[PDB]
Amino acid sequence: HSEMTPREIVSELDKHIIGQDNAKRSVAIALRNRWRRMQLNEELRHEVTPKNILMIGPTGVGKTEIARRLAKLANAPFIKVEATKFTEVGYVGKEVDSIIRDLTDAAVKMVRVQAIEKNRYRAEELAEERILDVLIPPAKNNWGQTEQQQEPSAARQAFRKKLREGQLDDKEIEKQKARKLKIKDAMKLLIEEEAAKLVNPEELKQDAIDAVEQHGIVFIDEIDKICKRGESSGPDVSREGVQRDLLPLVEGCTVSTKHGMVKTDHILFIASGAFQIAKPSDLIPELQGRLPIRVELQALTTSDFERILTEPNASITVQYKALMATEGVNIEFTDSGIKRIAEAAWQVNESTENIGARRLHTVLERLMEEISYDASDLSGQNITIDADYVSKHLDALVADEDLSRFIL
Amino acid sequence: TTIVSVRRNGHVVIAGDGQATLGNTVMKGNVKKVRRLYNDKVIAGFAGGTADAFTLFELFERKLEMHQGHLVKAAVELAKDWRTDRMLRKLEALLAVADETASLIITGNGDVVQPENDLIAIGSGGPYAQAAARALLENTELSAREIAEKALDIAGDICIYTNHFHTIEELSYK
Ligand SMILES: Nc1ncnc2c1ncn2[C@@H]1O[C@H](COP(=O)(O)OP(=O)(O)O)[C@@H](O)[C@H]1O
Repeated sequence: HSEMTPREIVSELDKHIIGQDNAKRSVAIALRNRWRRMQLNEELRHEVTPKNILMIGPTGVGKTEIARRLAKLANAPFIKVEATKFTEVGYVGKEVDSIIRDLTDAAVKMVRVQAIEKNRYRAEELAEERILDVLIPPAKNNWGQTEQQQEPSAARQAFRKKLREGQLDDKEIEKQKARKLKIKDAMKLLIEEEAAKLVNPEELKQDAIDAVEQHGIVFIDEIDKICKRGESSGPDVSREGVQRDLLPLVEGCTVSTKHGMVKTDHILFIASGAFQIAKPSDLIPELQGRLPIRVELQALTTSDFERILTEPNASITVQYKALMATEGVNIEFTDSGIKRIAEAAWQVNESTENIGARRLHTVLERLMEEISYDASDLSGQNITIDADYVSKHLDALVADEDLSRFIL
Repeated sequence: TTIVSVRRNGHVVIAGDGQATLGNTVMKGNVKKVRRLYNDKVIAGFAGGTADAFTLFELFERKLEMHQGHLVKAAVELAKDWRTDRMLRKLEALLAVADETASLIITGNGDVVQPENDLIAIGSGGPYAQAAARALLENTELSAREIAEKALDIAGDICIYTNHFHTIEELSYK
């Protein structure tokens, strides 16, 4: 769909993800390839398949984020499944086809909500005419000067102008309606009333299929958790099973959905792993083949942490400022304040368990717990979160490890 | 009754008397037999029920709305239903209708008639009016209004069913 060059894709991705440039280019080549395909002939369009990617890296460093923004950047249906979610099907459990179903039920919850945007003006334009007709019951067979029904547009224009907020005046209009009612109702009762007429069925739902088949993006988290490990055997065939079960989906097949027959042949798959226990070559042959692209993501550094705090669009720090504004409070982060927030986050991750950038949300959130509460009773103030503030609120917590496993 | 219409020098008119008769006596002497239609653009006169009118003229107005002021068409479309619609079929009358374009007669039969010179003379006194109008129109420089008027008087003078109450409706255009 999008005509963005890889380089432009990576750029656009740099607005939400710090670092991890390689994974960015990998995911960017993939998207651009979908464009590259449509520019080919009949034969070669069937033959050319998605270049599925296998992202390799430690927790919370941007794997899913990259895949989510990539998806969002191409207004593509996106689904994220955890691979072990099927390791129990040997006893019972969701079938893998569910992936394509969900990638469909959300590929719908998408075309639906996005059919409310396109149809949010129609009910308030060529449909607000409902009340205006009961405000000034049109002439007995309008004449015909294509400006005659635009003429009032004096008596008329006055009713539409006064309808800029003034209502609650009960009337009635038209299974059409007829029923007598208000306007904080007849008007809204009109919103949906005239909107279901513009949107049809066998195209809306027929399109979700079109999307999924053409722009679907499946993200299989922890694919490494279904590889074989030298600890047992019974659980391995269980794992290797999910691999075989996943095989049809990435090799090309047909799945049944209560919306129609979906074809996976062109769904893009981004698998994800840590590969500390297993290695990508432990994946079954058929799967390694369908996972041509391999890209690693590095662990995050304190500097990456500082940058993640403020650089992205709608960064946690930015959001925070916004939210405190809601309370009429002006929050401000000095460079050293942020340098310390990141510092703390790094400390806890190093002293206890490493959870990557996630740690910033809990640290940031604890740090602010006080302002968040008092925010309403501080209205009209300029609060500055500087290094001092940061230290007074986090030091004790970070310093105390056992407490860190609970509170941070 | 006598309805007279005349057109001369960018001036068209329709004039009528006001006598309604029942047997050998006068029921009323001031019946308005000439009105105005289509946002005072189209004039008209008639012979018949006061309701048949208020039904045949209202509709005619709509046919004009369904045919952009084009007199003739609405007219053609009018006489259409008037001879078809089960109900409409019962109304009896003679509409004289005229606009800057042209003037003509519609009859329950569905006919649309354009008289020799946009000269209309319908009703029991019709011919006496026609005779006097024709005379004047061919031997004097008088005006469309002066014609219909004088023609109408001549009529009411000959016609036992026509009086001297008038209702004139002009229209200037040039
Ligand atoms: N490189 C990065 N740039 C921006 N945000 C990041 C980055 N890495 C992690 N995060 C943040 O941490 C959370 C971790 O999830 P995610 O990024 O999906 O990675 P993973 O799939 O490895 O757990 C996300 O909500 C994201 O906002």
